[PDB]
Amino acid sequence: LVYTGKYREDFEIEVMNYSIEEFREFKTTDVESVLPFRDSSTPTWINITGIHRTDVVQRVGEFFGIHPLVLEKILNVHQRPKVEFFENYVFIVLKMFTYDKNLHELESEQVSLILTKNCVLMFQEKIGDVFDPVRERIRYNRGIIRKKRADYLLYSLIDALVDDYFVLLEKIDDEIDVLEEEVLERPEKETVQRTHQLKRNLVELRKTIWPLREVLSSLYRDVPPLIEKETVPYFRKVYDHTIQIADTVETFRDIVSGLLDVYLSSVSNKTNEVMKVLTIIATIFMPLTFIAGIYGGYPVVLAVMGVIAVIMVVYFKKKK
Amino acid sequence: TLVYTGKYREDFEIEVMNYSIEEFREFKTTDVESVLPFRDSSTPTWINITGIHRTDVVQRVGEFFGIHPLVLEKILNVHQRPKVEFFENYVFIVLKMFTYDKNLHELESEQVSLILTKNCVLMFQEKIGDVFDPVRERIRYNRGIIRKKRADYLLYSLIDALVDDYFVLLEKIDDEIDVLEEEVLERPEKETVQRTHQLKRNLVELRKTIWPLREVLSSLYRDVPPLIEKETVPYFRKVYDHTIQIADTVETFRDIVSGLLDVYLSSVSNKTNEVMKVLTIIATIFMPLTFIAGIYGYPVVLAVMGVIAVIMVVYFKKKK
Amino acid sequence: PPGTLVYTGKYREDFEIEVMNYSIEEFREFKTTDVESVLPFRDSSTPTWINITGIHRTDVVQRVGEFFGIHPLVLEKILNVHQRPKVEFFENYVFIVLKMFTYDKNLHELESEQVSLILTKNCVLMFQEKIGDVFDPVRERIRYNRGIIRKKRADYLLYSLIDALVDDYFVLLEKIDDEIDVLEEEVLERPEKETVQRTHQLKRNLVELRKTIWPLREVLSSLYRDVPPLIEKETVPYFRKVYDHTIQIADTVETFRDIVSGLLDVYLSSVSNKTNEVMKVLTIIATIFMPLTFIAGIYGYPVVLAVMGVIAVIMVVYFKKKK
Amino acid sequence: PPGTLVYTGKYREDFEIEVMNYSIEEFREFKTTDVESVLPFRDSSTPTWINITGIHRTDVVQRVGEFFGIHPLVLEKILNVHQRPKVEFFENYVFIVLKMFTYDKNLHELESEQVSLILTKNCVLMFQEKIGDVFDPVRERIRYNRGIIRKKRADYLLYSLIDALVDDYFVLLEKIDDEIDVLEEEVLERPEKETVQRTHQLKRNLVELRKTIWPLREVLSSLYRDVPPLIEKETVPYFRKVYDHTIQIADTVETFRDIVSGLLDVYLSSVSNKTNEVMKVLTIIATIFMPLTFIAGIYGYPVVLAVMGVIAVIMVVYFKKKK
Amino acid sequence: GTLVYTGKYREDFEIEVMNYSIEEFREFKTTDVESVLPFRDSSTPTWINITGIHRTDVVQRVGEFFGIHPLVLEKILNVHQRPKVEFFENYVFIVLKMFTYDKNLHELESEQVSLILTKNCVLMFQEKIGDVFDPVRERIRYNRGIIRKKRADYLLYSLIDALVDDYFVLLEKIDDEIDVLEEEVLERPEKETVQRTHQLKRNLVELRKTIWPLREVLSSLYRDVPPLIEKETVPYFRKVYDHTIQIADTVETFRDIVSGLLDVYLSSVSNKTNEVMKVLTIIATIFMPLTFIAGIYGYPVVLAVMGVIAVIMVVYFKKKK
Ligand SMILES: [Mg+2]
Ligand SMILES: [Mg+2]
Ligand SMILES: [Mg+2]
Ligand SMILES: [Mg+2]
Repeated sequence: LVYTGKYREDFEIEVMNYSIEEFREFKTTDVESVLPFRDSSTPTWINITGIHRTDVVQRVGEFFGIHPLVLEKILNVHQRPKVEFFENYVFIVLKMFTYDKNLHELESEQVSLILTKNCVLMFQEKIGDVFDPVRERIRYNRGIIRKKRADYLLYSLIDALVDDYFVLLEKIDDEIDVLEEEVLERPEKETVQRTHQLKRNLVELRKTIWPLREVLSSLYRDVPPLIEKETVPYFRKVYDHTIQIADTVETFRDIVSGLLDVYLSSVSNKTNEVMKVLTIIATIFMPLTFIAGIYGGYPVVLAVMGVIAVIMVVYFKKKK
Repeated sequence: TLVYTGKYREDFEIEVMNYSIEEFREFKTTDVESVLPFRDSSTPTWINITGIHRTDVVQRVGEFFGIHPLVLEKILNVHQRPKVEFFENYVFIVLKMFTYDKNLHELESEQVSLILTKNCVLMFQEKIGDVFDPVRERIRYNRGIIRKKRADYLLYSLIDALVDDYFVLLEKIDDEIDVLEEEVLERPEKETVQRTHQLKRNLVELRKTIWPLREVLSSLYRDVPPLIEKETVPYFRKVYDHTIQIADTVETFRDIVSGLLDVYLSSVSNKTNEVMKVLTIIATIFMPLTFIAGIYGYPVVLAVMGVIAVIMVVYFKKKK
Repeated sequence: PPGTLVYTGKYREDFEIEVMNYSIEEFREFKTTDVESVLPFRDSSTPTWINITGIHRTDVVQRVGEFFGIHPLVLEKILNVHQRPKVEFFENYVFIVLKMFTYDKNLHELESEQVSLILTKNCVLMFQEKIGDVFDPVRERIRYNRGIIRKKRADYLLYSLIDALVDDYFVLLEKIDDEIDVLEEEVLERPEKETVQRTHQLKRNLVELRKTIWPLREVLSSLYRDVPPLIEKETVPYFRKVYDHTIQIADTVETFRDIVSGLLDVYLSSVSNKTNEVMKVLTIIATIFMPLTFIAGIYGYPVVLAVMGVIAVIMVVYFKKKK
Repeated sequence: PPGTLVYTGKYREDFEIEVMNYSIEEFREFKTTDVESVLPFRDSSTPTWINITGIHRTDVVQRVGEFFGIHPLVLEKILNVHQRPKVEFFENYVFIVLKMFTYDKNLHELESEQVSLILTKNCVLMFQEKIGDVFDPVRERIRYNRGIIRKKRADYLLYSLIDALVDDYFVLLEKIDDEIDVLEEEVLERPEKETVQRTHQLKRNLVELRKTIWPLREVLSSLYRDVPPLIEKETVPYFRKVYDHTIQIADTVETFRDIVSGLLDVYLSSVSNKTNEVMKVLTIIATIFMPLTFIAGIYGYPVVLAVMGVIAVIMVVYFKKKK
Repeated sequence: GTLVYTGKYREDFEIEVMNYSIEEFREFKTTDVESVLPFRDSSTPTWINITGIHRTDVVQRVGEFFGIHPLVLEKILNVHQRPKVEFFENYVFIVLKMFTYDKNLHELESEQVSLILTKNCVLMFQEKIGDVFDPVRERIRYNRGIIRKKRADYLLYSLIDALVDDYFVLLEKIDDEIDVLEEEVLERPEKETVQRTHQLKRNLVELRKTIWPLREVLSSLYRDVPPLIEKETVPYFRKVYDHTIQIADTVETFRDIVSGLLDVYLSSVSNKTNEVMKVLTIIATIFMPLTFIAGIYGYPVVLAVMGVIAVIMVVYFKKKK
């Protein structure tokens, strides 16, 4: 077991056992204190932050009886989102994105989940995630999350993550609006660089979102220990979302793909205006400077010089 | 919790049309409770709720017609692919309804949900304004066969009305394309590029919706639960075929439009090339001439100056 | 009302009906404008080709419809002319919709007419918008008892007509191939204002064609790979002949689409490098006669004229490195 | 009538027939122009390769057709030369259509000829448009009892011929790969009118080529994965060899299509660049010798020549920032 | 039937056997084909690595002796060919490519490697000395991993994994070029940059050409399995199958990104050329009327007029430039 990622900063474990009447929650750095929740009779959400600790992963792995190859996949962070179904657990891999604005580049963290009897095991690389609103609802017995079991937990978390993609997409939609100005209105050096960067990002994004969709398709259209004619519709809700997201990313890809073509046309057009001026200037003040300079007959030349400046300017009434 | 994600909050109205073979009533209210009883009408009723920002009214009709909460969420979320969902006791359909503002070249959508149910079609709009007047006419003036037939045929009639509207929309877009495909090779200018891009943008949003629309009606054509069988289905096929036609026509536009900047860029490159030729004839005569006129810090020079102005112009007989 | 029959097209000129009943021994032909005179052929025991030109006459369509027992929705489809080619199979008739094209050369634009067919027992009902079609060679063969058309029945008729129509697409494609050859010159050997307009017009046209030709192929695929009252052991191979044609046609339209898609890029390249030649002359001219006019102007003698001549020659034999 | 046999091609040139009957122990070879002299080989007990050059002779085709009992529609397909490569399987014969290409180098244009084959008991009927083909190496191997071609029967003959044809495509592809290397030089070195013309012609050719090669692959897929009178776990692997080849060929043609699709974009960028260098010179020249010629012309001494020299140097060390 | 080497590599010839088992290992290099042939019937895994297939004779000999269909021999000696897997009664036949990216002369060369899995042997045929399998040699040499405990199919796996792992390192090299170039294309606008861009696309084509079939190969070995000991070695083959998918994805990602570059470059350049035009046109548009009125004259009121309509220009190139 080797951690291929780059996050070694953090380590923490954060359990949230809850039931309809009363809820528990704590943090530890002692793996052994969580393990017993494997056999809790009520939902528990064991959130392991810091998988660089390959040892902790191996321990939880063994104790929850999780195939080694699945453990390898958890610690490998260069990897398509995916679902794997086993007899006694579902294994899910997702990415969690961050758009750094201002420096126009997009960073990802991998999150694995395992659904299992009465637990959701979750493995992060690093402190920071998108699941706080789920924490709130459990904390403040809101929605119905407390009434329902562990599969609905899994749903709630995935929904939280997918909902985050919408926020991410809004940030990207904004860049596109900005750039769609620049490209035809703020014509500029950073604009091309930025246009390309944006396409690059939309590729990496599309790279992840199509698999995400595939994941939730499987959870919607298969379903083993996630209670059937029961929570599936909620999983469909999210499946539908990913579809919407996928569509939206394609929409952006198209739009963005055009921009340079716009820019190129905007620039060819400006260059053409520039040529007209240079050519009017040159096409009046070169014969004029020429006849002024054969002398090397006064208001008769100034009259001739003024008159064939006027037969030009009212000939650049036909064009310009 | 039910939250309206849209942007339309000024209107609210409800408009019922109960009808049967013999008699025909209709009214408007803003009191939800006055329509609810039509749930159990033995004859077709078309309950049209305009103004879903009123999440309360939706929740009420939802509960009373026994409609899963998740379907209510979907009704109030307006950023969403057209789609069909089949349930034991109702069909749930989501469609978009478009508007092309010509001359300022931008395209707005409104979401319309439908629910088919025993003897009712529940319909939810965002705002006053729709495309269903011709259906109102036929019920009003007992025209066609709409009165003789039941509620599924109502559903058909409404969807058909909506789809038929897309054809009108497409005609409007076809017009812009004719206009632009002039401008792009006629007038060399900044707004023509802006417009071209705007058009592509629009055709994307349009295509975004039209493929799912097609998927919707495919489902209604090829599935059918309480849509009375070897009965109404062919009418739903009519519309399913329409969407296919529409889908085709949108692709046709996408292609054609995708070329335009390339046309424009070519149109502009060769205007700019004409401009260069003038500047270069002017320069290539009046620069050696102004040069020899200037080595002087008489009619043999004016003769030499006139003769190699003529060896140029009859050398720009080979080119220009 | 979407049950009332309404003609969405734009052709209201003509109306005519033209029957060709034929059999192995004898052949019976006429024109009428009285629908009722054709209806009895519904039950003819020999092939009959009833050709109704002028569907703006929604009434005649409705009559023939009722009498041959044809679902109203199929009637609606007949009168709607903005529509993919398609085949619909019913218990007692096949319904087919095709387009029929015309390329106006020299004004580089191409127009379509919709023709519907219905195969049925011993009849082919056919509905056109307007006088003018592509079926004359079928008329000849029936007229002059040629080929085998007379020996065979009504499905073979249907085949014969569709084959006639598809064969017309090849002619159309030759016309278009010609435009392409012309443009492919202009675009790199007459670089000019009408050439871009024309290039675009051609792409447009190839789109509309491609729009229709893929469906056409879908149609004949269905007739080839399904077959109800198309006699089995019999006519199918002939339908496959045409199915294969449509494939060839489809392929040919793609080939044109590709080729044509490049042309502006060629033109744009052709133009970029003309504009580059123009710059070189302007820049040689400027780059000799500006220092020279400058030195000539410092002054407000044959050592200067010698210096002016010599660094005109170090330029021209430096535009031996480039130009 | 589309039962009448008509030759749609453009080769009326030639007519010849060339039989090669062979067996383990001896071989025959002769030419005739009398169809009737070959027909008996239908019932030869040893492989015979009957090669009919000149299908404009629709009569000869009809005769061999009837005598070998070959469905008329198959005969129509033989005489139609505008057509996807394809296989058709019948009870007593396999029918195959292929194209045969020629790259004229140096005038950079590509001609095709259609070859049909029919495998049948102990015969391979072959139909060409015109004298000239790619099958000589098969002739040699039969002639000089080489390989195993003499030991094996008629399906292996079919294989040998198709393999000869496919192997020709590789040679053709090498010729095209060469053009690509040449052009990908010109395109970024030789700023010129013929390079664009050539680039386009190359794309055109790769389209026509791709047009044919995907179907070719489909053909040999069918022969590999179906197999009626092709003796079974016997000849099939040889047909797989060729099937695999066509896959390689298909890939290679896509590879070329891509690469070539970029070239104008390269050229356009190469040219935009050159034109930009030209502008820089014209603009440094103009941006020095225009203020200088201007102040030299105010007049209408070494303090001016010093000022004229110094702001020629604040320019040139300002075109240190750009240039 | 006749065996002809279509390739370009005639430099080398060598044979290199590695017989190994759980306890003992043997290893030698030979120029005499006949010294390896007996290992056909070794009871323990043997990795017979024949470098230099231009020696069509040696191939024919090993072919006959291991009983290998002639058409498979033809395929071995033909080096212009998709990766592929062929299954036979008593051997699996695999063809792969093996790449090298020469940096700084931005060109990458391929070599074909065919493999044959067979009872207790992996026959391997290279064109030329040089390969990517050294780490497999180490693990056998220094009884590392599990490779000694396991049989010949796991050997096959180990070699293919070594090759596929090499594609990742190749991709990293290519990812670097992309970063460099996406620099040049919008910073250092220039003649070599276009050449390089094109060469990169070319390379990504050739790579994509190979990587999709590679994926297909390992899909086949993952999904059906004859003498690959089944619920045994298969997951390891799945590991590699998954890799090829990851690689395929990464090549697509590069193809997209790179496909834009000339368009970037072309836009970068059009712009620069437009800036150049602006200076030429400001220069020309002040110093041509000025030089003109200075030249009507074949004093400080003129120099004042000449200075003032130089300033109404420059503060008119304050709307624009
Ligand atoms: Mg003077
Ligand atoms: Mg309607
Ligand atoms: Mg382009
Ligand atoms: Mg990187």
